[PDB]
Amino acid sequence: NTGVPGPRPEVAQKLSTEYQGHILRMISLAESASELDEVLWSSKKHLRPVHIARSCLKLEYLRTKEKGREVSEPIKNLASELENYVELYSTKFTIGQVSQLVRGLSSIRRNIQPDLLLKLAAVVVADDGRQVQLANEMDCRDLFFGFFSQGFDNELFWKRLSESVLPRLPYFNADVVSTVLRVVSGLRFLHNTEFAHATMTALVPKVGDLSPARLADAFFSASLLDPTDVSGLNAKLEERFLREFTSFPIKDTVTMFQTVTVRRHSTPELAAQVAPLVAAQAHQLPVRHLRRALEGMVTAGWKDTAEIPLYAILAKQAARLVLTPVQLLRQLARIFANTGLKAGPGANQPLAPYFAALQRELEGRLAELDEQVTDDFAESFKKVGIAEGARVQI
Amino acid sequence: GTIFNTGVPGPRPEVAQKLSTEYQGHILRMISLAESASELDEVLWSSKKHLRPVHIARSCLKLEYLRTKEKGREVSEPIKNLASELENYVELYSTKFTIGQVSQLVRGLSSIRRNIQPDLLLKLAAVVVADDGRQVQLANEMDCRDLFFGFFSQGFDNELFWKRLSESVLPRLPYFNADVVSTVLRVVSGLRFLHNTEFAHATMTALVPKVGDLSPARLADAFFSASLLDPTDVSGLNAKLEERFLREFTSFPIKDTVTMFQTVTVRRHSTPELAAQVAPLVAAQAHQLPVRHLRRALEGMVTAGWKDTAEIPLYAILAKQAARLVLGKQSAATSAILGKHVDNQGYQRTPVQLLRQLARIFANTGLKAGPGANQPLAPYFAALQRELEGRLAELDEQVTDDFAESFKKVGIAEGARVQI
Amino acid sequence: EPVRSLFVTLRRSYIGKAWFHREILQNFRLKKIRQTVEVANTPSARNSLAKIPHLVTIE
Amino acid sequence: VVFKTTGGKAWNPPGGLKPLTNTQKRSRKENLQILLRNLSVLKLAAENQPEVTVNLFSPLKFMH
Amino acid sequence: TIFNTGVPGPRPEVAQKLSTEYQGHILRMISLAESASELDEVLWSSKKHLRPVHIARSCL
Amino acid sequence: PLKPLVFRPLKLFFWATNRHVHAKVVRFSSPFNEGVPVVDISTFDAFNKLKGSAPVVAPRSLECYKEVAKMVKEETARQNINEVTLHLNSHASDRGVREVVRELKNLGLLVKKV
Amino acid sequence: VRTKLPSKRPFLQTASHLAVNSLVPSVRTNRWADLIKGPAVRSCIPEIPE
Amino acid sequence: IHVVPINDDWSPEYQKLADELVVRRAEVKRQILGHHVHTEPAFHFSLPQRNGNMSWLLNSVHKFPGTTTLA
Amino acid sequence: XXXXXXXXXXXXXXXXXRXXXXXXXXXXXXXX
Amino acid sequence: FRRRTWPAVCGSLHIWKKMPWRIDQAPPPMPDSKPLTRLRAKRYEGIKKVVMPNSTQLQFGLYGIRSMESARLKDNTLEAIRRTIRRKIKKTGRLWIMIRATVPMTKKPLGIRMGKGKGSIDHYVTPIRPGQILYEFDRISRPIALQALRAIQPKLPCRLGLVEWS
RNA sequence: AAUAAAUAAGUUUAAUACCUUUUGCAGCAUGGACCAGCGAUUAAAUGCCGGUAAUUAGCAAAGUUAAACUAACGAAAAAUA
RNA sequence: UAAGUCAGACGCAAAGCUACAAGGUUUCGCGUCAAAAGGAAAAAAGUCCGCCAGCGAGGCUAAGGUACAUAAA
RNA sequence: GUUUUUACUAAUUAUAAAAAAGAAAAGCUUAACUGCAAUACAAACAAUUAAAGCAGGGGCAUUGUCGGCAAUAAUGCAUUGAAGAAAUA
RNA sequence: CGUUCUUCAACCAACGGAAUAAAGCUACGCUAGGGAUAACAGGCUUAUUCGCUCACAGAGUUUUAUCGACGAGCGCGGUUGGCACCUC
RNA sequence: UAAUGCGAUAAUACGCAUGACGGUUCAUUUUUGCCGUGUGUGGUCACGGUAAAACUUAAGAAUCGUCCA
Ligand SMILES: [K+]
Ligand SMILES: [K+]
Ligand SMILES: [K+]
Ligand SMILES: [K+]
Ligand SMILES: [Mg+2]
Ligand SMILES: [Mg+2]
Ligand SMILES: [Mg+2]
Ligand SMILES: [Mg+2]
Ligand SMILES: [Mg+2]
Ligand SMILES: [Mg+2]
Ligand SMILES: [Mg+2]
Ligand SMILES: [Mg+2]
Ligand SMILES: [Mg+2]
Ligand SMILES: [Mg+2]
Ligand SMILES: [Mg+2]
Ligand SMILES: [Mg+2]
Ligand SMILES: [Mg+2]
Ligand SMILES: [Mg+2]
Ligand SMILES: [Mg+2]
Ligand SMILES: [Mg+2]
Repeated sequence: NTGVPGPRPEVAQKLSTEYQGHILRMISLAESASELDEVLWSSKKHLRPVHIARSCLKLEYLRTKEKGREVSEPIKNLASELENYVELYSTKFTIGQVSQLVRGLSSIRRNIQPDLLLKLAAVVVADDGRQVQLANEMDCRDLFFGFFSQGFDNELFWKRLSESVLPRLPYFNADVVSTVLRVVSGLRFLHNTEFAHATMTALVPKVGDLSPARLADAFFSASLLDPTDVSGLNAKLEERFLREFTSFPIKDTVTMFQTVTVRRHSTPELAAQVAPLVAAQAHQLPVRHLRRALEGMVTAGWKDTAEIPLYAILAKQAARLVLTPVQLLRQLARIFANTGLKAGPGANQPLAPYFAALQRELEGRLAELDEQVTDDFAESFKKVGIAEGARVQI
Repeated sequence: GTIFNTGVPGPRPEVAQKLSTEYQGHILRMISLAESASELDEVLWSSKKHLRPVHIARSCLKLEYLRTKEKGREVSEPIKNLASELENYVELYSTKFTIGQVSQLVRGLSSIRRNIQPDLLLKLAAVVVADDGRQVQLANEMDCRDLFFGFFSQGFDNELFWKRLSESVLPRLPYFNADVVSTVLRVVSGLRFLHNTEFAHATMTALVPKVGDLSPARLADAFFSASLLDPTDVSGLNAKLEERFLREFTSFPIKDTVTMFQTVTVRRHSTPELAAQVAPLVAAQAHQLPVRHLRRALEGMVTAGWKDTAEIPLYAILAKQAARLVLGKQSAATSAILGKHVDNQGYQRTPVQLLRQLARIFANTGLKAGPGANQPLAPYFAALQRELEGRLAELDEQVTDDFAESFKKVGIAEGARVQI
Repeated sequence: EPVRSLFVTLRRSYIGKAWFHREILQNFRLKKIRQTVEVANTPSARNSLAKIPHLVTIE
Repeated sequence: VVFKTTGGKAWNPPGGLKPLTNTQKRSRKENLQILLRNLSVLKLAAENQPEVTVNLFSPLKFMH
Repeated sequence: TIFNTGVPGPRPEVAQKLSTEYQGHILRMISLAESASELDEVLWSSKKHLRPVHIARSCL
Repeated sequence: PLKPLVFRPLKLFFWATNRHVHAKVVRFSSPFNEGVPVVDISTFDAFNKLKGSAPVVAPRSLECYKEVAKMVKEETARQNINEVTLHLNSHASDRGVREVVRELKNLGLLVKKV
Repeated sequence: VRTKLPSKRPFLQTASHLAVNSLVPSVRTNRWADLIKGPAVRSCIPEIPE
Repeated sequence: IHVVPINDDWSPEYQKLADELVVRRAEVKRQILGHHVHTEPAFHFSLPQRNGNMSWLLNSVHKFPGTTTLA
Repeated sequence: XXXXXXXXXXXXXXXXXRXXXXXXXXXXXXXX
Repeated sequence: FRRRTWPAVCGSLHIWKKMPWRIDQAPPPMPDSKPLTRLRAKRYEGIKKVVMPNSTQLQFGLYGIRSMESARLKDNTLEAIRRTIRRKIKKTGRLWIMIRATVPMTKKPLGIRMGKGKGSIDHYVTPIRPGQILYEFDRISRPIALQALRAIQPKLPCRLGLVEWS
């Protein structure tokens, strides 16, 4: 705290005490959801909007170690308890605090009540977007992704935010611009607009400053948003991938390869693409990424080779994960059928493990199967060569 | 402070001026100023050797005031124990009370839902009706009013008791206040054997020139009773009561307006006043509408035929209000605390009968609950499922079928929880 | 293998000990030499036992 | 212990406090080993604490 | 005057058995039990002071 | 003899530099949170406005001080702000600041020191 | 503090917290430690036979 | 040195909430202490009234209230 | 280990060492 | 452990904190030539047992003498030591004196009972801390320094050592 | 301090009276030679606080003494009509 | 309990007074005695271990001991 | 006591008080009041200490402050005697 | 004549101040008490006193023959003191 | 915080001007000592503190000097 006059009395008149720092330290020191609950129980009467905002981010940090399992019960209980404070302080938050509230609750895959989201949106709807200026770059990237993840669709909110952020787009970091680009591609009322053109242009000179994950997202969003390269993003993004094809993680390499393939720019690079997958197939390939890999390889037209039976390994990996939504299972089966490989006739066929796992899973979830679903599976089963109404050999 | 030791609150000038006086009656003031059940018990314990019937009558009456303070919950243990001890003194002095003292005794014990023993209750009744009620003449209006309602709440249905009481009070009906007459009318309606007696007609006639003096609460009750007692409106009370309600539609509290509105709808006198009726409900919905009155509002509006409007979704808010009452969630906001909202009183278990009635009424409204993501009736049924899950033991075959019919009517029959 | 509980046995008498150390023994409900109690393994219990390691034996 | 060597009260024999014998030294060594052992055990307990605390029955808590 | 700093923490949780002073409360404890597991713990803590009257009442 | 602090939702601040005078109006919800600036007018804006129409000598002139006060009055009136509390500090005693405050009071804005 | 009279500070603080709790409801309504509290057991080890 | 409101409420409506809390606190204390810790005096006479408030100073003559008529 | 050690001791009838049907197999308590 | 209450941790009035002299580790300053005071002191002011810092060295000379123990020396003792050192070393020797007796001590005459106030000044003393350097020498050889050390050791109640600059 | 606990009856081991007064007495501080008899919070009136009962008390004998009690905010609406 | 008490003592650890003396004197933190039998150091108020409802020719230990006195290498 | 100005930031028996504060200079004033007071510090008791707030009549400002003085010492129970005013007899 | 309110004064400075005021002698003394408290003796302490060792400066003048010091340490319980533990 | 800062008419329209060298003022808890409490035959013990006192190597910021290597 200082009494010296200055240009920004808004951020200089804030009162900071030792007691507030004491509570914030306890929140950060908590190492588990069980410990964090006890910290909040002791401090019930001494929680302020800053403490509530920080706690929501703590839930995001705590759940990162629980990579495999779903959201734990104590995390859900904490989220419900915190929401009681959010409603109480709905009109006492800053734009920076609201930014980190939505991100924290969105990372736990929780949905905020529509009445509460409307109240929190007043930070950017009131004062003609003056408060947007107070927000820094880190706040802006969380506001776009946080509200987008919540499913909040309000034209006035998004129109005002876009207008107040347009001047600063060229001077944001590359990753932040990529985040905004992905959000725009997901909103129909922002396609082919000045905001979209400005965002694409600002990214043109910042292509080389993107991180692998953000680089893949930008290329995916750019391809859908701008089929015709009127901004030059696609050419630059493709060039960077070619130069650094082997320098990116597997999941990023799969995403870019699929996007390039669907752009009808396939090249004889399959030999280079296959080797990374077999080297790292049992890891760095969740169900979503495996589907993208299958679509890209099948669309490109690579044929199974004796040296590297990629399809055989992929089928085994798919079976391991199954042993999921029926739609994903149906889509995977169709892609395998389009591959042109047999499963039933041969004793040891590349696709045999997948279909065998599929039959076992369907038997346990026969209630979910519908007439259309059964017909689609039957077509896939007929295509691969299993139509006798008998279980797979394996 | 300076007068007393550390931690002792300073004197209140209002209380100090009452206790410091040249006149006697110290014990009566001490019991009258008691602020809790435990405090009153200590006063009686330390003054046992000097208690008299007048002290016992006041003590039982105080139980009414202490209960009112502790609202939002049932009768507490200290109140019950205090009532039990007072009963022993009533038996001891049962032969020394006057008509006025007996009237106060019954009223206080009735307000706490305490059932006087039949043998003792008979003795108290005998005192009032002894000598053909010739001693009832030396009583004021309040004493007569408490006699009628106090015994009726107890459930005393002795025909000879009521016959003698009615005969003595009959000549004085024209000279009683409007509120006193309204209380008498309520008792007459509840007693079937007096429905067609001359006493009922005399009461209705006596109330004709005193309609304007009725309080909003008594006025609402009088209109309810008159509808059942005189469906032909021969006395003209219903016409006069309806006229006053129309003139002063917005001058009464929400609870009285809802009760009168429901009575009009069941009388098939509906008029294009729904627009005027809807706005007060939405204006004051979080307060002045407990579970019982919320059901009354739904029945009146549904019977009248009001339909959901875009500007004012009355049915949608009522579902949220019903869900709030069932769950019992409270709010710490300063406005809610200072506004004394009913929803912040706490949690009170409601009979399953009301839950079935509300569910049926919502189903008859014609609105959906399940299909839409945000439907007017979504919050109520979601709260209902949570509440029923914790009280499965009370569910039987008939209750389950009744809810199932309501669930199908609204459009939830897939065996899945409500979205909200 | 998680440690779920601790066993504490008293070794020394109350005579000649400071009054602020006798309170700890009374909270654990140890009154006689060679008497044993079983307590839950919690951080608050371990902190108290660290103030009187010379009066008891812990396992 | 007493260190004072003056006065008419003979807390110690002439010459002051006497040095420890071999048995006394061995006695004091073992008293310290027990104390060090207790602190080592508390370290093991802290490194192997379970997530959920065990609930132990007590008749007096049950009554109230 | 002050030998410990901070707010006193939670009391330790100690497993205890019934003492001879409370032998007359066994019948009350049986009545207050609300489950088989609780009754099993009540009898176990009072094992050294069980009498034929207590065994008969438990079966009831 | 320092007086106790009193919390106010709307406060007026001045920043006097070598070259210009800056005025801000900030709204607060609590002392522990940052405020929201609702008005931001300096003699730099007035100089650019007047110089086009009426020549002025420099930003720190009587003409610009009155112009800044007028612009502040319009913004507060549009936002329905009629009463503010002035934050007193070393810069508050500058001659340029005092002229602006006097003009604001005459225009109709109620400025309170305590 | 010099006086030997017993202090009433704990009484004065309790009266303040009780008044606030009576009138102002709390925001939280659950405690995880209470929710997952397990059944009471006699001991954590097998019994020693005689 | 600062005093922070209960729920960080700095609105001007907090003053009335504080007034109610003061009244409640006195009631809590009287309940805990018991009835035999008297908090008001009860004399065999009434205290004089001056300027509409209660006064501890006596008048020259003691008289019963309301026991005299005009003239 | 506590469960795997309680079972072994439980599977031992020490009261059967004072029943005259005993041999040198009723005292082989430790190692079966 | 620190003996304070929770209100003291937050609102202590001891804003300007000074370490007490009895335990302060700062080296004592060089002696000055101010006149001796006539104000009685307390006995603690003449005693200090905390050791010297672990960075003490010679400041001016090449050789010196240090004390391995704490002690309290009177003015008479210092004068005798000064004459012994001057005679032993030479007339053409450089000597630095780093100590001086400045703390008054009181005493009462024989035949006086206890009480009736404090006594009058009798002599002056100075505290000595372990490891402190008392004298420094220059323009001499190492053997001469050893001779000075042996000359004064019988005249002092504490063990002494030699310090050299390197 | 003339006894105690044991014993193969030879013996072995343990062991500085009491009262009064004191920070502290085997006390080199106080009192007692021994036995029998005598020798020290009692009664009245009044007040305060517990316990146990009477269910106002005393006279007189359909009428009198003593004590005790004697207004504090008339605040509840529980009708599956 | 509207009772008794308002003569205190020493050990370890600090400070004032005395002479960084007293089994001195004045405050202060803990313990013991006072009002505490039993065991070890020679006898042993205040040091070390340890708190006696009663009996017994059972067993395990604390402080301290384990060529004789005097139980145990 | 309270308003305005600024090339000033001291002093007390002693003392690292204090910059939206003080000191000095200029102007107007008597709150160095009447009747009450939640809640606390301290404390064997007696007394001693701080004080939000309510009504009346005022001062300087023009909606803030004033129930004496930077703060920490300048004192004395009850009784008896005396004075001003008011109410009885 | 009495009561209440607004106020003050005197001695209380032995300053919680009251029996209105108010000095001495006793070796002519008397009674009730204390080793809770002094004088002789014992006890604890050792500043002081006394003795020894280191120190070998300085006088003697080759000799530490003899005399002898600043300063430091230790011992003794016989000098002058301190304490109030035993006995009124 | 270049709508900055400083100035010798000192006012601010005009003067110096944000780099570079030099000298001053402000991390494995830098790790050792030291202090406090507890226990103690007077230390082969435990924990904590030093934003109270001694003690290391940096990097940056604020002035100041400067035709600049
Ligand atoms: K002990
Ligand atoms: K004899
Ligand atoms: K006196
Ligand atoms: K004598
Ligand atoms: Mg002796
Ligand atoms: Mg041993
Ligand atoms: Mg004595
Ligand atoms: Mg004799
Ligand atoms: Mg005395
Ligand atoms: Mg005394
Ligand atoms: Mg002594
Ligand atoms: Mg005694
Ligand atoms: Mg053994
Ligand atoms: Mg032997
Ligand atoms: Mg007092
Ligand atoms: Mg005013
Ligand atoms: Mg003042
Ligand atoms: Mg005599
Ligand atoms: Mg003596
Ligand atoms: Mg003494």
